[PDB]
Amino acid sequence: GPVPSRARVYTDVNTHRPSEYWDYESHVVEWGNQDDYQLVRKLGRGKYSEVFEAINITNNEKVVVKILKPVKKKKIKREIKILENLRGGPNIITLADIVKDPVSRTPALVFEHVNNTLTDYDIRFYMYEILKALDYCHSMGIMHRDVKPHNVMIDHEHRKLRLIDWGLAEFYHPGQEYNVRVASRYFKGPELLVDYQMYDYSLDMWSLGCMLASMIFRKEPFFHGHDNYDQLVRIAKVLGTEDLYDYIDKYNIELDPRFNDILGRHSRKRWERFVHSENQHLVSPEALDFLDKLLRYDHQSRLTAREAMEHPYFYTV
Amino acid sequence: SGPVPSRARVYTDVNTHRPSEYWDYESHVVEWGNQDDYQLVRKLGRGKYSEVFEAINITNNEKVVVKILKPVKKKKIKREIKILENLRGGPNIITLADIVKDPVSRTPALVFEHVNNTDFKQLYQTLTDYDIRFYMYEILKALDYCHSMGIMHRDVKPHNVMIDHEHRKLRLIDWGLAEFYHPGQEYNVRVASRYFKGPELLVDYQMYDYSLDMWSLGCMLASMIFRKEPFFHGHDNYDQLVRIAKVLGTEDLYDYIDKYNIELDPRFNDILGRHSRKRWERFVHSENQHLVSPEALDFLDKLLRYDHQSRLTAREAMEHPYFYTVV
Ligand SMILES: CCc1ccccc1-c1ccc(CNCCc2nc3cc(Cl)c(Cl)cc3[nH]2)cc1Cl
Repeated sequence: GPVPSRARVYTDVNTHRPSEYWDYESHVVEWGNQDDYQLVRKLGRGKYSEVFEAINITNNEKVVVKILKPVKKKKIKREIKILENLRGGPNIITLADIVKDPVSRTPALVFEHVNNTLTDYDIRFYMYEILKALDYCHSMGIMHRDVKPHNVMIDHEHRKLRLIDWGLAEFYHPGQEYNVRVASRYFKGPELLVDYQMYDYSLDMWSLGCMLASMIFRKEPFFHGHDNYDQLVRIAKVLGTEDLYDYIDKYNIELDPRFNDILGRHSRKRWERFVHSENQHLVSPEALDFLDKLLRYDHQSRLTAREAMEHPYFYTV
Repeated sequence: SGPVPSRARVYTDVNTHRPSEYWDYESHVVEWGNQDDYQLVRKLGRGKYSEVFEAINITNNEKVVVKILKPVKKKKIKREIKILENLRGGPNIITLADIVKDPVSRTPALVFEHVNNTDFKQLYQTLTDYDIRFYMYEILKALDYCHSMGIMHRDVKPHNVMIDHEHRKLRLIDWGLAEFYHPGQEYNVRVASRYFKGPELLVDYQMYDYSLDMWSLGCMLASMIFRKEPFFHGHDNYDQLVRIAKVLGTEDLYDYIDKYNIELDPRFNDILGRHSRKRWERFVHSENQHLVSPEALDFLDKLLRYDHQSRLTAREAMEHPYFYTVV
């Protein structure tokens, strides 16, 4: 079978905490009355959720209400426990309340309102704001597992950032085998794509690297896969096939036969080739060195959030 | 021309503004699962038309509580289930987990979350002023929630409050007497347990509301802070009003009946007498002085009022100085 792996940072943070912290299945959720919130308008719709702008009638404050389609109760307990553990943390969305409408009885989460609205400095600034949230949640023993631009809200007028949608987040336990059907296709780490289950917080750093590459190069998404197998091929077209085989061999990973006719052979490309007239004002040696240190096949060889915060790319923030 | 009408000062029209599916429990369709998934372990207690068992959910090896109902009134079972379903998941409300029937007996059974009830007597000896403020606040969270949901419990008493002291967890149980509040509705006064019956029930004033629960909570608070169980020890429902009048006085009882044009039952004529209004300080003794304070007495005085409209609502009670020391 596959070779075991563990996180280089915050490895045992949950092991040293009582089970009440991480045993979300045993968490008792107490649903308040949704009558204290008046729904104003529909903001958007997700896979098993509808998001509304609302007003808290007790204090006249605008909030956001996420009405969840309860397809999996254990998953709702997980998201609430994680939101409660992280409540008030730097750049983490604030869970304000947990309520149910008296008639429908549909689970609803109430969040702080974010008025969601670039230069080389703006990218360094906001990348540092995301790192504050990631180093915090990793220190809290939590992997987000769905880092992407849609899950990052920015109020640019107030230079405020929030990391949202904790629905795929999980608690990190060393040696635990996790479900690889996480994150969104363009941001899926190589470990998920090859079915390597013993992954960690480093999955989030790969996704952050995909975001940085798209911003500095103005190429959205950076790795444009059309399916999960193809997604690995798009990565291999940049990182090369030699280092992919070194990765699978290091961890004794069995490659799925679906990769046989599509993977091919690819050279490792240099980051400088993605620089063009339209993006050169956002690119620098420091930006490329930092990106190269995030986008690595081997999950263990990527910068941790703490390490990334010490990179020369952030000397100006 | 009869009694003066009355309505709740809070959550008055919460059911009026909801579709009938919410409160029309007679029309609620109950689906009963297979009780075979639960193995009964031991009998916990027995009530009037119910037997309570500790049981084990065989699908997950978790302890649960099974309440087997003697189906003497089907409408009442529908009422209890609809209320439990409406309140499910609310703060400190017992959680209805399942509704089942044994394949052979076909007897209605409700499955609840398990509460590890610490023995009260052991707790009673060691209870502190802080613990009483803490647990009283926990009951108020449950009452403000159920009143906001348009429901009166109508059977608030210590036997219906389960506390796991080790985990500082409290649950309000036995929703069998609970009812939906509709303004102007005349309710049956034969509810609540004798010692906890509000004056409205005792004088046969039918148009009562959520404030009935606040009187019963006041009876519990008085028994805890003064270590006098029960506080108002009536021997029958008429004598129960006399016990209250021996504390609250007869002057304010006549003001209450006059405000609502209530006709006092002739059975009170030879037993009520005349009684002065007592100071709450008179119930303080060496055995209970560590649980009493000016704030505790001011709060008690504001719950134990004849006039149901004059009592603090649950939300008002939560703002009282007595709770300044609780989170
Ligand atoms: C500090 C607590 C307090 C403050 C103010 C007023 C009263 C009390 C109080 C005093 C005692 C109790 C304990 N009630 C337990 C009743 C009970 N235990 C049960 C155990 C079982 Cl198994 C069953 Cl079936 C029913 C049960 N009902 C609850 C309470 Cl809430």
